[PDB]
Amino acid sequence: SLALSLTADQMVSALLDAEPPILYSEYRPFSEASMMGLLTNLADRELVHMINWAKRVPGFVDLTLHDQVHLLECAWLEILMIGLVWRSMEHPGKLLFAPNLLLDRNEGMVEIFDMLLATSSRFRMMNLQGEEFVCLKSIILLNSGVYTFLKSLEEKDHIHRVLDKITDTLIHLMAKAGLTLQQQHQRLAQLLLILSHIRHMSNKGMEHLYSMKCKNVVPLSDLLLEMLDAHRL
Amino acid sequence: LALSLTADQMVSALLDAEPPILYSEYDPTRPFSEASMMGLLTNLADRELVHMINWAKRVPGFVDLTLHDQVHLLECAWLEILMIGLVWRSMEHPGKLLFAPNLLLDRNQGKCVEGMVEIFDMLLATSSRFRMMNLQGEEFVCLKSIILLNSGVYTFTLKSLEEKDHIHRVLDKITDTLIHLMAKAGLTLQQQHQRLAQLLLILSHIRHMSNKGMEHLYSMKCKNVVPLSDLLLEMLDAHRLH
Amino acid sequence: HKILHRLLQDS
Amino acid sequence: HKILHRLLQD
Ligand SMILES: Cn1c(N)nc2ncc(-c3ccccc3)cc21
Ligand SMILES: Cn1c(N)nc2ncc(-c3ccccc3)cc21
Repeated sequence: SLALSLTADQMVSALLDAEPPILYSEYRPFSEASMMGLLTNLADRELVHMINWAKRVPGFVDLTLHDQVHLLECAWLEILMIGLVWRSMEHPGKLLFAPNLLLDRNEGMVEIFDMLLATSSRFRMMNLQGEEFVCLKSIILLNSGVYTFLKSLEEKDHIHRVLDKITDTLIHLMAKAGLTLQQQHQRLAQLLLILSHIRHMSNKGMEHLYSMKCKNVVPLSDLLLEMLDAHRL
Repeated sequence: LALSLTADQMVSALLDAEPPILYSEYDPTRPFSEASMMGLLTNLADRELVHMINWAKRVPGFVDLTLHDQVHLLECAWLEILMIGLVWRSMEHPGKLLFAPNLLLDRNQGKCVEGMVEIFDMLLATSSRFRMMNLQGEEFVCLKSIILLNSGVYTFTLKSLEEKDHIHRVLDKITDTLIHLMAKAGLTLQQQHQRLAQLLLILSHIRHMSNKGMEHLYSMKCKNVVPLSDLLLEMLDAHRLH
Repeated sequence: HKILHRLLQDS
Repeated sequence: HKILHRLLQD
């Protein structure tokens, strides 16, 4: 209810306010095992944090636990990637996984790497704003897993209502930035369509993470493992 | 050019480029096998692809592109394109997937195809969504054209950035067209951009249904469950899959 | 299934 | 000589 009473600017301020910290990696050359270690170690820690940001995403605590679980089980890797992409923006040709872990494209993760870099090239070429990014990030969380859902019809209904808000909020932002009506709509379209490319990177990484799993090359946390469990089941 | 097309000309072309509904080789003299059913879907898809190719050519802006690019967009979007069609024609068929007028199945029937059901549920879900929003034809062809230009644009020397930019300009027109439509439909400004959001967000789930669709296909392939056309083989290939 | 369940309750 | 490429010229 409270999410449907927030203003455009209160929506924005609440989301910038929930923004997670940029965590650090571990501080010779990289082995295959060593590199992925840092990524999955990083990711694990970032998961713990992401769960706390979700609870501060307006509308999210209004839902039942089955449904937050399901939403987070579906969205988690998308969320991670749009963060990396967003952090990488201003480092053309590099992925800022962390401040100490800034890599270029210099098994199989290269195609994925190329996509994330292109996504960051896009955000750059669009000059994505922070307020815009946090909106997109909330959209991902509430959107990705709602399709795969009168206790239930109401909850969906709810999430879709929260989603229109975030969209109103995105529009506020662009009217405020002084864009014409035509340009608000075009722009809004352009940013929603990137999510399709993000959902695609994530589906791909999930499979790559599944082979890096079967490989036992890289320990994965019990969380990271359960979260990968959900995508098979 | 596509950029001097207006809204209503944009819509007329797309409705005019629409492919036919094709019938399945449906043989009602035997019960389904896993192999048989899969055969039917892969036969149907195979024939839809040929028409699809001809549809793409009539998608404004699309012929402006080099063959290699047209090849890439299509290789990226083909299954999304098939699934969004299937969902659309399934719209008025609650609980069922209308792959063809003579192949109207329910979640109980894809049962005998290992791993298909999950994807079936998703597609019926998308269909119930389109139904509930009351998706219109004019909006459907717009979505479908968006999917074709979009899905593989991120995955595009100097002629590269002009081609990219070209596709972006075209995607912008179709956005302008979607809005045109909703306005004409008597929607408020607020409802326009809310609607535009809801449909574009649906594409995310379609990309997602595609990826899972692809991987399932690869496993029918890798299990020698069904022979695949040299075209199918190649399009599944593009997804360099595993 | 369950680790995530418990993080979403943790306060 | 991919199949799709030729189909796109016919
Ligand atoms: C492609 N990929 C795989 N296979 N396993 C992965 N684990 C983590 C990430 C990740 C973590 C933080 C930011 C961006 C990506 C990516 C992964
Ligand atoms: C669910 N599915 C999978 N796994 N592989 C598939 N291949 C083709 C189709 C298809 C073909 C013609 C019309 C509608 C759907 C569906 C497929």
